[PDB]
Amino acid sequence: EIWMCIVFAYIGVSVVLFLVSRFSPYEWSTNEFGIFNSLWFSLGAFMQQGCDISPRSLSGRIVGGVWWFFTLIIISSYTANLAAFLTVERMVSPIESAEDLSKQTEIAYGTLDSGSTKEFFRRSKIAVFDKMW
Amino acid sequence: IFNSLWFSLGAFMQQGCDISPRSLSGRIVGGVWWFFTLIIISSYTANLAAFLTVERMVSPIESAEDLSKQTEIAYGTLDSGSTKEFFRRSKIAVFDKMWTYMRSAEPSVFVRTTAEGVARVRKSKGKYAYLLESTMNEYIEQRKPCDTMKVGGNLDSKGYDIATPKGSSLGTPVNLAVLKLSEQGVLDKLKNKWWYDKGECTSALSLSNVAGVFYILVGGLGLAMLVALIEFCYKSRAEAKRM
Amino acid sequence: MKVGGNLDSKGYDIATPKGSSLGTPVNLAVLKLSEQGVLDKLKNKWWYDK
Amino acid sequence: GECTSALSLSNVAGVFYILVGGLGLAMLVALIEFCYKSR
Amino acid sequence: FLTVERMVSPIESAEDLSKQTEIAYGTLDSGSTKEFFRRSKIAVFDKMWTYMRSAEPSVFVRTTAEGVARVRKSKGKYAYLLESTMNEYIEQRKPCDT
Amino acid sequence: CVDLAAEIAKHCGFKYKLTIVGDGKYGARDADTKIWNGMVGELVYGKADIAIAPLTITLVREEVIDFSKPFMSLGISIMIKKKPGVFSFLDPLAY
Amino acid sequence: DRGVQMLLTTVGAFAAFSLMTIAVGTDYWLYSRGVCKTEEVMTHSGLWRTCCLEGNFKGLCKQIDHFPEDADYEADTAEYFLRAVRASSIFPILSVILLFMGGLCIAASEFYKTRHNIILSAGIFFVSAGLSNIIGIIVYISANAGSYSYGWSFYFGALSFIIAEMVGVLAVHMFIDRHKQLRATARA
Repeated sequence: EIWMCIVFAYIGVSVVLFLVSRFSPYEWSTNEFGIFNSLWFSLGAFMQQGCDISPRSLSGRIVGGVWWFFTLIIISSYTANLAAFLTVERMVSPIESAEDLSKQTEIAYGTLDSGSTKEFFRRSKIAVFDKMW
Repeated sequence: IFNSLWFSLGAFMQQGCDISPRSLSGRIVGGVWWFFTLIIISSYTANLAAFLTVERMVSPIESAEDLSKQTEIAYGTLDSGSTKEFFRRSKIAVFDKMWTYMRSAEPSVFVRTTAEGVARVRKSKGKYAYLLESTMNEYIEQRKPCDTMKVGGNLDSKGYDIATPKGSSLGTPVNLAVLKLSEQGVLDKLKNKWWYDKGECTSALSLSNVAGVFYILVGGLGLAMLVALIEFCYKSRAEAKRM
Repeated sequence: MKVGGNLDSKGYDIATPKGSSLGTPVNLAVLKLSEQGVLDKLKNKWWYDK
Repeated sequence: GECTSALSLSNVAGVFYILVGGLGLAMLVALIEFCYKSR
Repeated sequence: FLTVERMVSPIESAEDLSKQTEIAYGTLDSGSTKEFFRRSKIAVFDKMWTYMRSAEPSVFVRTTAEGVARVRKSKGKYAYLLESTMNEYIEQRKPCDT
Repeated sequence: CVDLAAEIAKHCGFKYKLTIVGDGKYGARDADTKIWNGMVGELVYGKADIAIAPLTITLVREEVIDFSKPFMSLGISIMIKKKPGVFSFLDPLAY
Repeated sequence: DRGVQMLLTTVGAFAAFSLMTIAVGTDYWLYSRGVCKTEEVMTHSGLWRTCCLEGNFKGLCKQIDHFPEDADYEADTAEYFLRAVRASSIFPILSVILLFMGGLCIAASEFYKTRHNIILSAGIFFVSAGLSNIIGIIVYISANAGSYSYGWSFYFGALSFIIAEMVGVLAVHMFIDRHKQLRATARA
């Protein structure tokens, strides 16, 4: 969800920057912030790779500032979470109960060919046990 | 003034700049601001990393041994009963140390009644734990307001049985009836009915963690659009009225 | 690894022939051993300590 | 026997002091240059 | 790397030695130390004794010199329990590897 | 307990009358006069013929009354009491 | 080409409006295990109700409760405000409204060739619509904070946002082209 929202926010920021930079006829152009140039500027700002051009109007600079703050927060969060992942190893258990086994189908499970466990499973009145059998 | 504000904002975010100071004093200001920005951003990233790392390594109490080791969360049984005797005569190291903590503890973690114990656990916001029968714990956990949870396995083993006067004709038939009920699963069905059927009760960063930055970004986009619209409208009105 | 709780309840008991004098002594001995927690001690010794 | 927090301003006060000192030094240098040029 | 390095704590007590299993530990094959470990009730003592009995390969050592050599050639995977005075004497002997 | 008693009666083919213990106690020997109380005491003095209740199987009760095989196992267990803010990205640095 | 571009804008506006209306209307926003018509069953939940899928009560739809006042817990006012905003579904509805206004402005621009300020307005609405969509998406995901997979209605809404942004860009291009042509004509 974070990645998809990042993509959508990048698209929206590029479109808004292009709109606020070019729509006014009085700007015409004095600036170089076309749609392709807006996309390039937003991509460069997200990767913290500088920019060939920077907005000069108040609205374009507001867009650039909010995009820069978003980029800073997101990149810092990515680095911090990667560090947390690499520092502490967490081992998950795919199966932790019988109903968990019943709901899934990837992991096989079985009992003795003839014994107390199999006969207990064959004749049961519980939904989970019935599904397992 | 506007260009200086833009330069400072770009320097703090460590992004591209269309201008740079050329005089010695302007370059001194730029250098000190750059050092401040570097230190602040590195500190923020490191503190977020420490936050997430400490959050990741948090281990909730899951066993009796974990409860025995840590002493932050208090725990105690009833003031009497079979739990007292079990803890007193338990020679296992974990249970013995649990009992030693229990008797030598201030304030007294002991409780008068089971209802008082569960109420104290509820009002202790996780600071006080209870040690009680697994069946009673399972019954309590399945009641409103859905705040108590049984954690870990049983410390000992006990059972409930059907009682008969010694030397009676109802003993063995009742024993075989109980065994048969156990075999066909009627006892399990009754437990499910009276405990669960009639009850009343990750690692990756989520979008909820960084929703505020998205809200701020969208608000800034809207504000920029409004400012551009206001400037365009004012220029249009000025042009129309001029000629 | 063992995951989850027990699916049902079963027990291991000491078997004694019907109509013999050892049965009730044995039942009382089993209950006494369980009460003192010694059965837990043998289980821990022969399961986890070893 | 009976017996992470957010970074505070005290942690980074030194960088703030250095920033303000640099601002003051830059102001002093600019004023000195202006006075020299006026003279 | 730096955080994992900073949280590594060396063994500084018998309890820390007992809690872990990475560095093995044992006493003399037949001596007063073995009898003391067998005859104890203090929790750490019987935990270490249970480690002794279940250890394989055997952690017991026939003589003090062999135990010191076993500690020395294990590069830190073995620990020796012995008399404090004799151990302090050996630590102050060449080539300072204990 | 009511359903279990109904099942036991159906298995044994008998009719039963339910009665609550007078003192509301499970039952324990009193060392001062060696007098049994509770449901076990009720059985000892013959007031009732069978107890179907959460009666723990203990040696002190087994030596004086008979116990069937356990119908429900239990043990000592631990009971414990069990969302980020919108602007939680400012948390690493104080306000 | 002016005609080709206008055709593209009309088609894109219609597609975005239809996709957003379908996303708001239908129920295939998310797949999750939950209760039905109030056991746990794999149902599909949308913006107003959740309906069972291959369940005992399959086909039954129950309105999703956005106020978990069963335990009467309030916490902070931020959670209450977020729950109210999600329950009202104000932002997807506002995105639909803005897309409709943009389409209406697009249609009305063909009547008055002289006044270009309409066409720009249309683009703004489209852009605004997209912003609203984004906010709604965030809110929706935030609503899921307090296994799960996203249904085709969610992807329809995302596609609607993308198409609305594209239509806004092309409408701004129309405004720029019209003003540049007017300047070129009036210069002589």
